[PDB]
Amino acid sequence: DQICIGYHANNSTEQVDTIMEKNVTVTHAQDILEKTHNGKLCDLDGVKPLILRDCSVAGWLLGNPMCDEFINVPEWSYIVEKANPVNDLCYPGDFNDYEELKHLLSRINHFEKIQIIPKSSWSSHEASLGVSSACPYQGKSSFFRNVVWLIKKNSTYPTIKRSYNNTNQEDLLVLWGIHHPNDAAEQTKLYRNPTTYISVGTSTLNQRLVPRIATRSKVNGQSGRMEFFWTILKPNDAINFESNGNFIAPEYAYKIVKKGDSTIMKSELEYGNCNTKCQTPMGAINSSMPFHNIHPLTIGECPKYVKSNRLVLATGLRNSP
Amino acid sequence: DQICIGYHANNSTEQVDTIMEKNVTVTHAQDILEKTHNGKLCDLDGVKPLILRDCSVAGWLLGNPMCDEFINVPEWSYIVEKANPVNDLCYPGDFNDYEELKHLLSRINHFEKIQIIPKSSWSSHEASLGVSSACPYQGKSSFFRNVVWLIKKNSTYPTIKRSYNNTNQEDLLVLWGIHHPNDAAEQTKLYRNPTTYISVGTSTLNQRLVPRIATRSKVNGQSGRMEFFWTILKPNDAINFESNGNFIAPEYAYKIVKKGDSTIMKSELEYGNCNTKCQTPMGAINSSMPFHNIHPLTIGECPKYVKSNRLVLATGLRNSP
Amino acid sequence: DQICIGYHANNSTEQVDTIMEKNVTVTHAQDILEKTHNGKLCDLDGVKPLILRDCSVAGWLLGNPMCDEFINVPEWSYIVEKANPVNDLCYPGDFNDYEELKHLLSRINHFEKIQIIPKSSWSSHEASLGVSSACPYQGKSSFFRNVVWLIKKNSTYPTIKRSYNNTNQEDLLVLWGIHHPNDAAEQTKLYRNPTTYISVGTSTLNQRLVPRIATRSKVNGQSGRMEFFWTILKPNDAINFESNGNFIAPEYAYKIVKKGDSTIMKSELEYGNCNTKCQTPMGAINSSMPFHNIHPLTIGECPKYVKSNRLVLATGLRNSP
Amino acid sequence: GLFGAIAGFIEGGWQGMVDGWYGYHHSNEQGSGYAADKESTQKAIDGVTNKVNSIIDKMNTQFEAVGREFNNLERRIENLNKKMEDGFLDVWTYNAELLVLMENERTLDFHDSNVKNLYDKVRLQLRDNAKELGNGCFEFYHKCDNECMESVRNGTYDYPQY
Amino acid sequence: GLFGAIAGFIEGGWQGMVDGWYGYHHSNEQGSGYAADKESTQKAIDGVTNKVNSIIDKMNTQFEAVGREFNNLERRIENLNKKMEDGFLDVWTYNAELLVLMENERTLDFHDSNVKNLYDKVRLQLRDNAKELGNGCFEFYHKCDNECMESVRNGTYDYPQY
Amino acid sequence: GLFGAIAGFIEGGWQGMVDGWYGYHHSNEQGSGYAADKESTQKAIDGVTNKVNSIIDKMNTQFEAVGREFNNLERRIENLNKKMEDGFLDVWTYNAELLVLMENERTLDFHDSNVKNLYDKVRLQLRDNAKELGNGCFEFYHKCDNECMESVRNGTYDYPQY
Ligand SMILES: CC(=O)N[C@@H]1[C@@H](O[C@@H]2O[C@H](CO)[C@H](O)[C@H](O[C@]3(C(=O)O)C[C@H](O)[C@@H](NC(C)=O)[C@H]([C@H](O)[C@H](O)CO)O3)[C@H]2O)[C@H](O)[C@@H](CO)O[C@H]1O
Ligand SMILES: CC(=O)N[C@@H]1[C@@H](O[C@@H]2O[C@H](CO)[C@H](O)[C@H](O[C@]3(C(=O)O)C[C@H](O)[C@@H](NC(C)=O)[C@H]([C@H](O)[C@H](O)CO)O3)[C@H]2O)[C@H](O)[C@@H](CO)O[C@H]1O
Ligand SMILES: CC(=O)N[C@@H]1[C@@H](O[C@@H]2O[C@H](CO)[C@H](O)[C@H](O[C@]3(C(=O)O)C[C@H](O)[C@@H](NC(C)=O)[C@H]([C@H](O)[C@H](O)CO)O3)[C@H]2O)[C@H](O)[C@@H](CO)O[C@H]1O
Ligand SMILES: *[C@@H]1O[C@H](CO)[C@@H](O)[C@H](O[C@@H]2O[C@H](CO)[C@@H](O)[C@H](O)[C@H]2NC(C)=O)[C@H]1NC(C)=O
Ligand SMILES: *[C@@H]1O[C@H](CO)[C@@H](O)[C@H](O[C@@H]2O[C@H](CO)[C@@H](O)[C@H](O)[C@H]2NC(C)=O)[C@H]1NC(C)=O
Ligand SMILES: *[C@@H]1O[C@H](CO)[C@@H](O)[C@H](O[C@@H]2O[C@H](CO)[C@@H](O)[C@H](O)[C@H]2NC(C)=O)[C@H]1NC(C)=O
Ligand SMILES: *[C@H]1O[C@H](CO)[C@@H](O[C@@H]2O[C@H](CO)[C@@H](O)[C@H](O)[C@H]2NC(C)=O)[C@H](O)[C@H]1NC(C)=O
Ligand SMILES: *[C@H]1O[C@H](CO)[C@@H](O[C@@H]2O[C@H](CO)[C@@H](O)[C@H](O)[C@H]2NC(C)=O)[C@H](O)[C@H]1NC(C)=O
Ligand SMILES: *[C@H]1O[C@H](CO)[C@@H](O[C@@H]2O[C@H](CO)[C@@H](O)[C@H](O)[C@H]2NC(C)=O)[C@H](O)[C@H]1NC(C)=O
Ligand SMILES: *[C@@H]1O[C@H](CO)[C@@H](O)[C@H](O)[C@H]1NC(C)=O
Ligand SMILES: *[C@@H]1O[C@H](CO)[C@@H](O)[C@H](O)[C@H]1NC(C)=O
Ligand SMILES: *[C@@H]1O[C@H](CO)[C@@H](O)[C@H](O)[C@H]1NC(C)=O
Repeated sequence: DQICIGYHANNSTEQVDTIMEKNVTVTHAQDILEKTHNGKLCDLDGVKPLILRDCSVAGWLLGNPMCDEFINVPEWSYIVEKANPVNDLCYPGDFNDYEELKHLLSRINHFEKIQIIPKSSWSSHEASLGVSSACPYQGKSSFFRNVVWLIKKNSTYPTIKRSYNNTNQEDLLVLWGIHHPNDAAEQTKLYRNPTTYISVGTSTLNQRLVPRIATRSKVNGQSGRMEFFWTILKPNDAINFESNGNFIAPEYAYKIVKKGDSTIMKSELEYGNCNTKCQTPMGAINSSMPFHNIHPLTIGECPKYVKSNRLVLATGLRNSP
Repeated sequence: DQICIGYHANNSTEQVDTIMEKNVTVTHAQDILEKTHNGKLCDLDGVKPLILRDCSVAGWLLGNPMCDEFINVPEWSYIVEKANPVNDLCYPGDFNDYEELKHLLSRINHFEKIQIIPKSSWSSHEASLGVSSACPYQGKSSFFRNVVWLIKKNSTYPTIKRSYNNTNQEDLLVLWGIHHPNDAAEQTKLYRNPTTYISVGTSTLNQRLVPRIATRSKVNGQSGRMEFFWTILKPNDAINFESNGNFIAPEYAYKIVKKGDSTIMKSELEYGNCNTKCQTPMGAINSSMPFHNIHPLTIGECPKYVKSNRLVLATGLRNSP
Repeated sequence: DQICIGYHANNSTEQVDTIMEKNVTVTHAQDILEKTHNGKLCDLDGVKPLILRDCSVAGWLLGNPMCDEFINVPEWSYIVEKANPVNDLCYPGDFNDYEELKHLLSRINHFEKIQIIPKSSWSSHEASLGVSSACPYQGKSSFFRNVVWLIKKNSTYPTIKRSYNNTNQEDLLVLWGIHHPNDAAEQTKLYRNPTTYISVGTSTLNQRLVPRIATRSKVNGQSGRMEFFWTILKPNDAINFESNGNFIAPEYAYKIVKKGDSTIMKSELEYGNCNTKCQTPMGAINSSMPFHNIHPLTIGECPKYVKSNRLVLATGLRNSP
Repeated sequence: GLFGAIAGFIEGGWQGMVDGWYGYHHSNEQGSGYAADKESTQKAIDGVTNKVNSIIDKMNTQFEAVGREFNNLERRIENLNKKMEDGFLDVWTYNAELLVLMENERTLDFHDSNVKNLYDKVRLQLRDNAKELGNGCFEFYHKCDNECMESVRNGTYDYPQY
Repeated sequence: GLFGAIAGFIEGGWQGMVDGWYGYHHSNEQGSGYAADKESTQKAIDGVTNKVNSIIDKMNTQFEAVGREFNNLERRIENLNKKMEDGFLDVWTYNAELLVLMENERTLDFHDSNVKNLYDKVRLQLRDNAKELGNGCFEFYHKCDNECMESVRNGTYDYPQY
Repeated sequence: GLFGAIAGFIEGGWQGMVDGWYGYHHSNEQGSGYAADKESTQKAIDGVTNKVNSIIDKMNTQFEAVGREFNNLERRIENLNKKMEDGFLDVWTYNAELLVLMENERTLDFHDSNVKNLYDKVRLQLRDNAKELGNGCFEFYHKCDNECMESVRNGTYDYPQY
């Protein structure tokens, strides 16, 4: 007669690593690393992302005519943007402090667009001839829908003096620009005045832009340039414009109704018609794991990202052969 | 007859955590986390901090008349500043490279103020009429005490040409500014000359400021603006001014006598009449612990900051019930 | 008769540390920290570094006449530069976005220099009188070899209008400058035109430089200043210059033939006539250790840097006295 | 293993003991079979369960990357940002892989310890009333029926009765 | 615990042993009492004291935050700086809490080990001259006075004499 | 040490055992000498070899500093960069020194464990046919020649034969 002490064994092939020994078979283990994803861009807790498709943030905000899809967009969860969107600045140029603006968007979930300076309002100057071949719509020369490219009316460009008061409660994003012509003959041809300026003032802002002339390579069939500037106009504060020419005036400005958690995701993927609690640029994650290894930049209630291919904890004991 | 082997037990209720078991009572333990502080701003090893109170660094250095308390301040250990000090730039404007200057102060323990361009010295121009309602003292219009707001004398503003040589051994902090008026009529009213400039030169510096005109919201009852610039003038080097108008000239400049360990603490607290070896924005720390959890930004011989609520080491053994 | 169980002992004096006990003698150990280096700057896998000696990157690229050694340099592995090289900008001034350029060099292993605007080419203007005492060669007044300091020819400075097309496949580094004179009398003396400008255009670039006049301390016997600018001209793109005066035009521009792993090492050491797989500013490393403690900034296949004085692993067991 | 039982003096585990991690196998006139030791098993389950939750919890606070963009003349701060975000990911990856490695080794040793302790508990009861075979088994000198077996599993095996 | 003694085969500690961590309790005709084992206790005190100083020292070099300010159009580098300083604080917090967790477990096991080793040292001396009760106690076959007890505590208990 | 053998009940090591880490010393009429235990020694060599490679490998991915320069009015981002690169070096230095400290302690304990287990393996074979001296040695009751010694080292020591 005998009694023995012993331990469990089973048909398990689960292996775990230790400091002294790799590939130790154990009776029980717990994988803690999510390795899979659905490969799609999805809504985040119901809330659809803003998928800019081929448009860039600049093309969207300034209102590139190829970006009509994104005129008055609803609340978003996150924004998606391609690495090299084709519909950026149709008319060649620069967007001043563009990254600092993009950073502001990472904290914004919704814009409401409103008109601050009506197009009809320009009685002294011409407002419906500010178009280009570089920036076409339905086969015709068009322009950034949110700003007005003003030019001389009957061979005269009188000094502009316009103000907008931010009466509404919400911070306002105001966008304007300046045109840089190719030569002195172009300057007079569009604006008459040879030496022009654009002065912009607010509580904080003290700007005075002047056109820089230079001969430049054609980009989208145009050698001229546009340089777009922006500000955030606080509540109950006014912005004051004044200019002799080269002024790309605001028509519409975006109102900041909702601020929250958001991000600008870089991804070539399109919408997937799904929902998720956790989204990455490569796809969405649905798991209760404490870790994943899909992509570092995520949004939502996510596991922690690590660079590992494998993380498995021993729960059971060394399994017998 | 028998002999037994056994171990210590006591009336201890001290608990410590382990990986496999939380709240294990032990006979002896050692807390290593300081959780308390006196809640006061104190001197650091005898040396009192500079408590700016309602003044900002800008208001202090430029010499806002509300900041007379901080005219010729003694050596400090650290500086304290409120989150939103009311006595900043009384006359609305900007302080150029302000943060880069603040960074320099984190390495400075003492300024000695000295006059480089006497107020009386301005024979060609008027120096006692450079005041404003935005920047009042004892009910009357005054101005930044360390700079002189020069204006035309008898309807003329001749070109200024002034130099200062840094003869003294210590690096010198020189402060000056430029005035931006509201319109062309204000420009002539104060300075006569319509197009003005301010050129500043040193060994390194090659500046040429010009006034930017724009119509701006009133801030502290004024729509004009001031833009303050600065430099560090090395030993045995000269700074050269030249201007047609809008020039806010230096009178006093700060001498950098002592450089050392310091910091600009953000805190709403006032002076506490205490002494300490270790100071935080929330209060001072007096302990021999290796860790604390009060606040990350500290100065002096301090324990290390962690985010923990509890760090207790087992020294003794599992205590019996 | 008896049989005993026991363990190895030897004459070893190797000690290792543990949490509970320091200086534990063991029979066997493995040092894993490299502490030594040859104290020399060496070639990296055959490929010699570019040792600028007393020249700076600026002095090299602009072509300071004291930096003739570094005219047409071969492919390098890494670059070495002193902390304070004496042969920087001979003619006093500034190098615009200099650090951003230095950063580009960390990704470059070879330049091929080529002429884009021949010196002879300047028929309308004088090109062989653009020299200074601050920037001497063989006892005579010379200048930055890669740019041409143009001045008036027979009391006239007609508007310059030059273009270069990047026909060659490789990105091109173009360098130019602007001269800032001391006064209005110097401006006319060199360039006749009182108000000048330099406009530079490419696909991306839209520049318009204007000379800033100010009275400045002499630096290397000169109060005037030069301000050097640069761009990367993409393939099949053209750069367009236009100027009334003060223009420091390109003659030679550097072609970017090879991009790879490189770095700008700060070191006072000179060439050592050695070879290595791993180089540091203090010397080179030849070891199979996983760690070293020589210097953080290294290049090549190196061990990992730590701040430790000692890292020794126990392999054997506690050795008997 | 550190404690010598699992894959040591006890060559291998038991496919036939399904209701626990550690336990007893008996052999007497009346038959044979496995019986899990509930107390030591449940104690081991709690230890490991807490370990896993402790690991998951400690790693709860950990660096999260945020998207930041920079223009063509901000290459230094772009690279700074790149090396910063990577630096943390490498630190946290290391932290995770090592913690797993270290605690895996401890978890296997923990099981070994539990088996050894259970073995020793039985050894201290039987004392001289059984022959210690050297393989995990104790061969009785007296005959031992199912009550006698159960009493060993109880902890109520009387030396004076035998 | 890993080594089976503390809260294992030795049910509980002794309120009555005040002058040490581990030791002996005796019972004979002449009386009873506790005696701490000085050697094993002091050895344990050194181990733990060094542990604590080693922990304190390793954490001596650790990230310290510095105040940095940024204007309204430097939001990216402000955020970079924020995430950088937080990242280190989270790494060092983790390092501190884990080190404590891991070494606490080791410290309790260390004490268990010291008790087990002390138990085994006595066990190897008494051998067959005493009955191993299974609870930490050895019941003598011969009568054992205070010298006889002291000799066990000495390490000078002669098997041949009894 | 945790397992009590090395510098515990076995006072010291053996200069005369050169061909292994753990082993046997015998004494009988025919002579005396050392014999390494090949199996337990090689097992220990593998464990430690893997440990070292595991340590080296885990530290393979680790922060590397890159040279970055900043002008005179970029002092904040220069300092940011300085504190960032130092922060990682301090984190990785800590990681390296601690890992060594912790695994050194484990490596010494590991050796102790191997000796204890080897001791216990022999103890379980000899059982009552030898007197357990309490110092690592077993004194035989029967006379034990070189075959008899070898059979203990074999694992083939028959209790029934003696
Ligand atoms: C009118 C015409 O057909 N001209 C032919 C020349 O082409 C024109 O070249 C000019 C300048 O050299 C412009 O690029 C013209 O393009 C536009 C554009 O952007 O599409 C035309 C727009 O109507 C005009 N819009 C406004 C509001 O002014 C726009 C702007 O002037 C410039 O962009 C400002 O920088 O320019 C282009 O059509 C052609 O070069 C020539 C043969 O060489 O033949 C001309 O008949
Ligand atoms: C003189 C007077 O009482 N004028 C009344 C107008 O008020 C004046 O409006 C002007 C410009 O519109 C200024 O703001 C005046 O304020 C001062 C100030 O800062 O206090 C007055 C100072 O003396 C003057 N100082 C100097 C050195 O010039 C200062 C500067 O000019 C400006 O700040 C430069 O930008 O301005 C203010 O008193 C009032 O607007 C009008 C009714 O609308 O009635 C006038 O009688
Ligand atoms: C011609 C001469 O000998 N003049 C004596 C004065 O010295 C001259 O002072 C001027 C301006 O005050 C310049 O610095 C002169 O230096 C040069 C230089 O850099 O070496 C001379 C160069 O030939 C000239 N080159 C060009 C292309 O113009 C250069 C430039 O003009 C300036 O650098 C542009 O800023 O200047 C220097 O020789 C002397 O000051 C005076 C006594 O005070 O006596 C004069 O005879
Ligand atoms: C428009 O913005 C101006 C500042 O440029 C702001 O002051 C106006 O608000 C009113 O200003 C009055 C003084 O001019 C002040 O008496 C009044 O309290 C204030 N109204 C409010 C609601 O704050 C703005 N115009 C409005 C609100 O019609
Ligand atoms: C004032 O600053 C000038 C530079 O702008 C500096 O050179 C002066 O110092 C003196 O300059 C002399 C040349 O002009 C030189 O011969 C003399 O050695 C030098 N003196 C010293 C002490 O360095 C400065 N003026 C002074 C010191 O009176
Ligand atoms: C010079 O650079 C111009 C742009 O400024 C570039 O377009 C030239 O290349 C050629 O341009 C032609 C149009 O003007 C085009 O028809 C042709 O395909 C193109 N050639 C190539 C090889 O791309 C450049 N000049 C050249 C290459 O001689
Ligand atoms: C554990 O098992 C033993 C033996 O099976 C139990 O002792 C028996 O208990 C039954 C039921 O109460 C009695 O009728 C018998 O007389 C006992 N037999 C013997 C041989 O002791 C014992 O009660 C159990 N103890 C536990 C679970 O603590
Ligand atoms: C430890 O204790 C034993 C017993 O108390 C000591 O042996 C006695 O020592 C005394 C004093 O020297 C002698 O007079 C007695 O004859 C001894 N009695 C017995 C029964 O041995 C012993 O010397 C001590 N050894 C130590 C502390 O190492
Ligand atoms: C280990 O050693 C024992 C004793 O030396 C071996 O037993 C002997 O084996 C030899 C050679 O085969 C025989 O001729 C003898 O008759 C045996 N003698 C005794 C006393 O047993 C045994 O075979 C070995 N076993 C191993 C290595 O597993
Ligand atoms: C462990 O197993 C993996 C996959 O099964 C294999 O690729 C690897 O080489 C093994 N590693 C070792 C150290 O045996
Ligand atoms: C441990 O004790 C604390 C405070 O005494 C209590 O709040 C906590 O819930 C306990 N934790 C566990 C896991 O028992
Ligand atoms: C260990 O040894 C070193 C050098 O041999 C010595 O300087 C140090 O003080 C010793 N440390 C301890 C804790 O004994």
